[PDB]
Amino acid sequence: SAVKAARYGKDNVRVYKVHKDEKTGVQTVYEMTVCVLLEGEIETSYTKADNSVIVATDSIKNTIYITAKQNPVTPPELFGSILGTHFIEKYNHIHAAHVNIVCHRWTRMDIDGKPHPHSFIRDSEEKRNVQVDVVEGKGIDIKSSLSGLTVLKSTNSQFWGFLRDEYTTLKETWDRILSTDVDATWQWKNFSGLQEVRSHVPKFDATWATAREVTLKTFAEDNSASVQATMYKMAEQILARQQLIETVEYSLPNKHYFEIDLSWHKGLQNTGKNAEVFAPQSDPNGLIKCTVGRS
Amino acid sequence: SAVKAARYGKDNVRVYKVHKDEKTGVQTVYEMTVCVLLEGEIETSYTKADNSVIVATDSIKNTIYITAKQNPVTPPELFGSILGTHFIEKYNHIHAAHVNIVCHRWTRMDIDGKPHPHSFIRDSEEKRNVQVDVVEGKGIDIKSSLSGLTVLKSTNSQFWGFLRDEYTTLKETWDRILSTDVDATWQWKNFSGLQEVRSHVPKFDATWATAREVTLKTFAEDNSASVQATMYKMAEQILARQQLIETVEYSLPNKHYFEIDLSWHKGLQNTGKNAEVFAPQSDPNGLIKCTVGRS
Amino acid sequence: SAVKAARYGKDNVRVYKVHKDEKTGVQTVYEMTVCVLLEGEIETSYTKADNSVIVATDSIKNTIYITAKQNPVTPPELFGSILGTHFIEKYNHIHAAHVNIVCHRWTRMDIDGKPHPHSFIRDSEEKRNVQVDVVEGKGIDIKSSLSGLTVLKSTNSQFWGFLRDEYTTLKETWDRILSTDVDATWQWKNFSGLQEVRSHVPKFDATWATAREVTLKTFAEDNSASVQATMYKMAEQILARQQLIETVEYSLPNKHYFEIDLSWHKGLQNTGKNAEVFAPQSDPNGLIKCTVGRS
Amino acid sequence: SAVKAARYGKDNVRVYKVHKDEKTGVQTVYEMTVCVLLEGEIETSYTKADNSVIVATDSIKNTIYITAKQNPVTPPELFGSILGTHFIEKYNHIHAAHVNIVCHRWTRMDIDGKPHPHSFIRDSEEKRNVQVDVVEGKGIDIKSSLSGLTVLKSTNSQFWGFLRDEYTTLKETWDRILSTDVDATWQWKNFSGLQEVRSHVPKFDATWATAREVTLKTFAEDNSASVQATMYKMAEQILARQQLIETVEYSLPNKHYFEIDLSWHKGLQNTGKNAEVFAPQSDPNGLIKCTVGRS
Ligand SMILES: O=C1N=C2NC(=O)NC(=O)[C@]2(OO)N1
Ligand SMILES: O=C1N=C2NC(=O)NC(=O)[C@]2(OO)N1
Ligand SMILES: O=C1N=C2NC(=O)NC(=O)[C@]2(OO)N1
Ligand SMILES: O=C1N=C2NC(=O)NC(=O)[C@]2(OO)N1
Repeated sequence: SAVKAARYGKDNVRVYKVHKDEKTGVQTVYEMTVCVLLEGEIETSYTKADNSVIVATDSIKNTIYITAKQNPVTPPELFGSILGTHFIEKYNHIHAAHVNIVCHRWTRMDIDGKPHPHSFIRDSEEKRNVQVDVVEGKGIDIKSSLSGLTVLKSTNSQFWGFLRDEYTTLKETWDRILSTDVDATWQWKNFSGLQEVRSHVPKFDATWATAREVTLKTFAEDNSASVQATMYKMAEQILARQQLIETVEYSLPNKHYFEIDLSWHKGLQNTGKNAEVFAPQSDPNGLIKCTVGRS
Repeated sequence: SAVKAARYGKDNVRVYKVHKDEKTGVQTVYEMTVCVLLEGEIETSYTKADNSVIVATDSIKNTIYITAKQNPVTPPELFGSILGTHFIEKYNHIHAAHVNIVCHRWTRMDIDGKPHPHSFIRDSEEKRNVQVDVVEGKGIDIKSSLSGLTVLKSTNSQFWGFLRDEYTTLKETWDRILSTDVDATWQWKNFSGLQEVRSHVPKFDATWATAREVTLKTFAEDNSASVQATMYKMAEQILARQQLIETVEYSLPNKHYFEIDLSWHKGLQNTGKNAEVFAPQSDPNGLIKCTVGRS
Repeated sequence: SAVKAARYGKDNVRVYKVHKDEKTGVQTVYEMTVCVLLEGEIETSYTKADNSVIVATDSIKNTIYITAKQNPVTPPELFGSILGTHFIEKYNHIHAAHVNIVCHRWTRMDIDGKPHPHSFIRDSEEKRNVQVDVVEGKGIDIKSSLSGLTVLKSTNSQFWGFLRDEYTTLKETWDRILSTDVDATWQWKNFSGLQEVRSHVPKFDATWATAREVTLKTFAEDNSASVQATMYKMAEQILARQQLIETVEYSLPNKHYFEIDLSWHKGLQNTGKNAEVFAPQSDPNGLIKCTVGRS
Repeated sequence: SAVKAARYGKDNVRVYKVHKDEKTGVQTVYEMTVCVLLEGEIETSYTKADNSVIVATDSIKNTIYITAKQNPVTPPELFGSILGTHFIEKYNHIHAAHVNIVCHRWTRMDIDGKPHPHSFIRDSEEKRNVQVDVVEGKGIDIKSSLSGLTVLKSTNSQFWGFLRDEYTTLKETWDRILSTDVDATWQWKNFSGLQEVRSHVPKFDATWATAREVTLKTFAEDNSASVQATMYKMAEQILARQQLIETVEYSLPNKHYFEIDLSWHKGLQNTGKNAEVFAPQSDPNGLIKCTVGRS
């Protein structure tokens, strides 16, 4: 037998960083959860009890904190690139570093209509994420995403004209609820190294903001034919607004809200045009995916 | 043996309701999770297999949906009072109804700076809750709360002057992070019935808004001596602003963020005035509680 | 305003302890999560920023570990009593200690049919818990429980003869699935102090074992008229087998499994006597409670 | 722009099935959660609002239940193969079906030492899973796994000889706790279709049982040099015992249990040979992966 694939490292590393402007008093906070997994000439740790090739996961943890102390942690695409580059540069025998970062929201509070210098609210469980793969001789591959953006529209969603056969019970509808948890990922052009990543730094926040804005506006404004048709519109708009993106991926649950027929009770009308009270369904759920690129 | 206490009903009933203004096109959505547990002359269902005394939990579920169809679901204090009153009025042998409602956030989206007529975002996992106990001959007892309001301040929190003995390792501090998940409950004067609840309806939203505003402003502005001292200030302010409240309760975790000494690595300074990178601790956590009333 | 109630302490303290028999080589492990909340003459910490009255939560954490080092951690009723007694004895101004312990399963592995001396499996997420309230001048009040014991029976459950009115849609049944997550609590006679608790130590494990055995056998063997009727039988049997218990409480969800009518598809018969495939319902759920004592 | 990848279907479909032996009275239950995602000539649903190509997710759900009614649900490798084959055979334009099944434990109860005919316990949250990819013209690719198997050993784990540099603080150890949640996956030889899968049916349960037995015995008996070295031994043994497997993958967290130095308190000795009380760490955690194949 032989090792066909191996990677190892530290997961679930919680990290907070504060920036303090001593002149103005304004403080800014960042909070993340980090995973770093390494690949390289490590097979003998598995096959021969050779720990000499292992950079201890505890040391990887230390390195995450040290790197956060010595560098900006934002945008996460940059921080992940710095962190990944460190491992392949420091350790000859390590040839890839896979860095995942989940960024947690700490939005500055407004108190009596003024932004507070050092108080923050977790205004959503929505995350901003990166997956940064630094592979020796193959540059830096970055996938950026937003996830856990939970939305609902109460009308201007439709679903009709789908295939109907002996397995089909679903009624066509011209007016339904649509609710989802948005997971949207944009995949960057390969970067040659850390200089090229740095050269594009403003594009990371700008493209996240575009992706979020497009997602929300398209969801709100599209009189949706299906989840498929709506998500495609989102993806094509994001591609049109950032040429350094190669693909956009969406993964969207269809979180169903069922009508409740109450006509058995005193003739109460709660379906069709009279539908007001619905049963949110926890499971099952539709799950709709696509990856859009340029033609 | 004998039944000393018993209650039963339906838990985890998810409910959505939409309001549609046909004139303006503006739709408004409400989403809840409801629990109704009943008490009364039901002991023989337990002791004698006498199901005749059981209003089926499935029927309780139906009743929740019917009541939501026929009544406003907001404020939740009112909806819970209507729902609880129904069971003690409809069923002679039922003498108490215990209604818990968790209200989920669906905040109207702003698209290109304008409120959208039918699209919403789950802008926080913060909840607004009620616990409405309708007890025959004893009126309606309402506890209102907000929960899951997660906040952090990066300075202007202190903790010194605490007891020090042979069990103490904690260093005094004059500048630390404070983060919590706020659970705040206000307990209303007993109401005699549904007419009295209705007579105070505007006070429910107003008092929730006050509790939230006071919580946030006090957290942000108090140069905190301890969680204890800060939460007391919140409670006393809320009591001062609504005379129909009898008590205010807070339950606050102290979600610790630990300094990370990095001086073992190249003399890096990351403690005290130089502390920038911290380790958020998932557990354990301080837990600080108090109930404040009038003197 | 004034403090009507207050308690504070450390929650979510994870604790592991190992016992090593050096003669035999057999090791035994214990793992818990502990919460200790204190009450006493602490109001000035809330009202006057008086931290002198606060035993720091960090110190409470230290004390949990020290107490575990110096004492048995089993049975949890004893450990909680020792821990709670410590705080009211050590600190004049502390007058109650509220100790909650959740015990996690680490069941010894059998390898090739022989018990292994130092390897364990989490064989269930079922917990054994205690709530120990040590109140100065009022002894030690102990509630013991098992929770998260998830069971299902595929027949020999019935539900008919329940109240039927204009809110009722549920069909009577003489053969259904019954599934629940058992939460069972037995409340001990008040103990005067730690000597009396110690004097009954073997009864704690024995009564937990009885409660579990009775729960499982009654669930399996009772041709159940309702959740109410079955749980009452469990409680009365446990009371009959331990005179130092005063009450037994059950809280049982009815985790519904719905039939699926498939007759619209090629006349497939999947209801009544032909029911084989069911839809487990995540929510809502019945919730059935009772507390049984002696007559 | 163009669709580079797309798949869609129904996730989180809970399914129960009962088998009743009318002769013996013995009933046997199965419970799963199923996901089916389809690929094919579906791009126009995304690009042109063409729903004619969509087999509704609701219909996919119906099909899961119908297929469970008409076929065995065990072993899950077979059920998933039947289910996936159905979609590519029934719908000309569907060219792949991706079926994920999570099997939940319902272990028959023993009551008074005898197996009960119709009562079951969730004896572990450990799962048995399959991932069955049925791809038209490319047969059936099956990955089988066990997950959520949580174990701990209290000694006979070591970690020394790892790389030490300026990022390293971890002390070498010759005696530590090792705890993990086992996720083990075995990848089958490609099967040409459903006849070939059926021809190997007994091997599915047998290989799951082997994987579990090997995992537990190796964990318990290996005086472990590292997680890496132990997991490799597991994988090579499983490969040796089933020639129709091509690879075995493990993904193992190192769930750390930290010593607690208590020497600051009355000289208490709780480290090294005197270590009895430990602090389980919820995060971060090592994460160790490898895929082993034949040479
Ligand atoms: O039943 C279905 N209803 C749906 N709605 C939709 O927008 N697209 C689908 O493909 C569908 O996904 O959930 N299938
Ligand atoms: O160690 C402690 N640190 C704390 N901080 C605080 O504000 N009050 C406490 O009582 C304390 O709660 O967490 N105990
Ligand atoms: O609809 C109901 N079905 C039930 N079954 C039961 O055993 N008792 C109830 O009171 C019931 O609880 O779930 N209500
Ligand atoms: O600090 C470390 N300690 C570990 N133990 C181990 O068995 N292997 C590692 O590579 C290690 O993973 O957790 N890194």
